[PDB]
Amino acid sequence: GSHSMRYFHTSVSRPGRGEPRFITVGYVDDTLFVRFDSDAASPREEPRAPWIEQEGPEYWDRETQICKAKAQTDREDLRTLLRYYNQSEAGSHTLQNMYGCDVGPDGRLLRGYHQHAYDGKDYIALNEDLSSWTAADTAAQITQRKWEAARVAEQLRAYLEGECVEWLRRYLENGKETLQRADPPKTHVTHHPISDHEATLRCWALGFYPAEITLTWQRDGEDQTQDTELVETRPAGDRTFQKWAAVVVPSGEEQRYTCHVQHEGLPKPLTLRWEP
Amino acid sequence: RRKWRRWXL
Amino acid sequence: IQRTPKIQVYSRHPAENGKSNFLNCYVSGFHPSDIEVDLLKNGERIEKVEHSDLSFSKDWSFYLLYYTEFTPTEKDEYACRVNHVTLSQPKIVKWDRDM
Repeated sequence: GSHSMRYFHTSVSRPGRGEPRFITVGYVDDTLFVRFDSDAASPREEPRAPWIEQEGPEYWDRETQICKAKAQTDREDLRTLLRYYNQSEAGSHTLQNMYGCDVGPDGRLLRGYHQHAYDGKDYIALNEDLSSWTAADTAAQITQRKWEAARVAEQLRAYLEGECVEWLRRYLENGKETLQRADPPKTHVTHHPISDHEATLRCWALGFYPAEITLTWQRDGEDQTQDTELVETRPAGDRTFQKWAAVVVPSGEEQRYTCHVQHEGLPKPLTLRWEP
Repeated sequence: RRKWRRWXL
Repeated sequence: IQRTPKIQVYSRHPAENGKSNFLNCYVSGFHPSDIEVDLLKNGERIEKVEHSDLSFSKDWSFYLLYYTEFTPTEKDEYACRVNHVTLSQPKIVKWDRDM
């Protein structure tokens, strides 16, 4: 089906305590597979998924060299940003970047990405054409001119249209047994009295993959999203996710409420109700 | 695998 | 910009008293990334706690999963304590096996 590969990076300056902290992780779909943390004597990128451990030493060597180079460039970039914004070296700042690609079922590129954020806000991002830039403010406009003059877009586009897609296809085949398998959610409805006149109906979805899913509560077939409490999809810690939706109903109306679950791992949408 | 970034903002 | 963290404390599997499980504390939607998270057992800090590597969402806000192996009972009380620059005091969310 449709898949993606994403590399996330975060550098945080640490005034008076040492060099900035640099942490980067790579994901294929919702599966984390590589990590690098600068907080070590001799840090190296490490595997986080079984299907990537088979890569040879040259792979880890190159990845580690790239990670170390990115940490250094980030340190220089943080210094540049302090000048662009006339900020003091005594304050902590954060620089984030994410880049990756999406491939359709045919294995061909669907969309590429490359975007930066400074202090949690959009800084500069590569447009969908993978050839032009969108700057968020005057400071990012300085970077844009520099990147336009240095033909940065064409270099990123070459990587995003080539290696990004080619290596994503490689990982998808090696991890086929898990990355190309959708784990349907295990579902059930729980009942929790709030008083003698009201009760909470909670619809659960557990151990599912990927993370995308839709949970809705209906009363007599009418969507109750306005009165539905929906928690953010959360990780179980075993690579699968969990989510639940709840509604408060007047005691005695419970059997009129049905929970609707939609997940790519389910052949058809599921309808569930409280079964005491 | 990752892309190379040697210099850069 | 600074954003306060959302906090969810839950078990990896439905709680069954006397059976080993994993106690999770998911913190998300926060900025800056400096955060202090602790898992508590009857008000005391648990020491065998691991955590995922810092990552972030589409809106650049960060998220982290803190977890530890535990064996729930009917008497023991569990909680997650989070301190962030956006909180004037640590925030304690008690573990509810029904959430």
